[PDB]
Amino acid sequence: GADHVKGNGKLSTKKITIDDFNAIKFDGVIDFNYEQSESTPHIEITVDENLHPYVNIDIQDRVLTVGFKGAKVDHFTKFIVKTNSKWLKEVKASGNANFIANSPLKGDELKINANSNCLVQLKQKVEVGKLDLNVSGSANMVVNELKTDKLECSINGSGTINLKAGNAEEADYSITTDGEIMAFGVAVPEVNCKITGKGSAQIHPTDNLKATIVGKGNIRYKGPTAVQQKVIGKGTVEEVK
Repeated sequence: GADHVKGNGKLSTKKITIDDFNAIKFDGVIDFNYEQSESTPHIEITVDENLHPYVNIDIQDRVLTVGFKGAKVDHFTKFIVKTNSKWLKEVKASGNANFIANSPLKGDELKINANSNCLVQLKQKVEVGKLDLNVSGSANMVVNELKTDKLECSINGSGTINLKAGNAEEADYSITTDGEIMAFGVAVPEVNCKITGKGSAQIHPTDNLKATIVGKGNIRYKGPTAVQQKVIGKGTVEEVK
C-alpha cells in the first residue's frame, strides 16, 4: 500500500502558477496565507523538501483543496501556503490550521466554517453583502473590521468569534452547548441572539434586540436598545455600561 513518509527537516519553498478559485478547503496544521487581488494567481508552498511530491493542490468547480496525497505523511516540520485569487466566497478550515487573510475582502457573500481548533484571522476590512461565520470544535475566529448587510454568527460545541469593529444592518448570533461571541465593537440596528446551554455573547444592538436563553449562558449588550427576551435557566440578559 501507500508508503509512510516523514519530513527530512529541511524546509524548501516552491512557487507555481495556480488556476482560478473562489473557495478554499483544507484540513491539517497548515499556515494558509491568502490575499484577494487581480494579480496573476500563484501558489507558494513551504514544506520539508522531500514532501513536495506529496503536496496536493486540486481545484474542482473553482474550489481549491490543499493537503497531502500519494502517501501517509507521519510528520512534517511546517506546511505554509501563500496564494491569491480575484474572488473569495467561502473558506472551510479544520484540524488546527491557521487561515490568515492579509488583504481586504469584498463580494456578495463570504461564508467561513472553522472547525477542530483552527484559527481564522481576517486582518483587513471585510465588506460583503452577507457574512456567515460558523465555529465548532474549539476553533477561534478574529475579524478586525467588517461592513455587511446581513451578519450570521454561530458557535456549536465550543469556540470563539471575536468581531473587533464594524457595522451590520441585521445580525443573527447563536451559541449552542458553549462558546463566546465578542462583538461589542459591531453596531447593529436589528439583533437576534440565542444561547442554548452555556456561553457568553457580547453584542451591540442599536435599535432592537430579540434574546432567547435556555440554560446558564449570558447575553451582555451595549445599547441604547429595546429588548424582548425569553429566559429559561440561570443565565441572564443584561446591559453593560
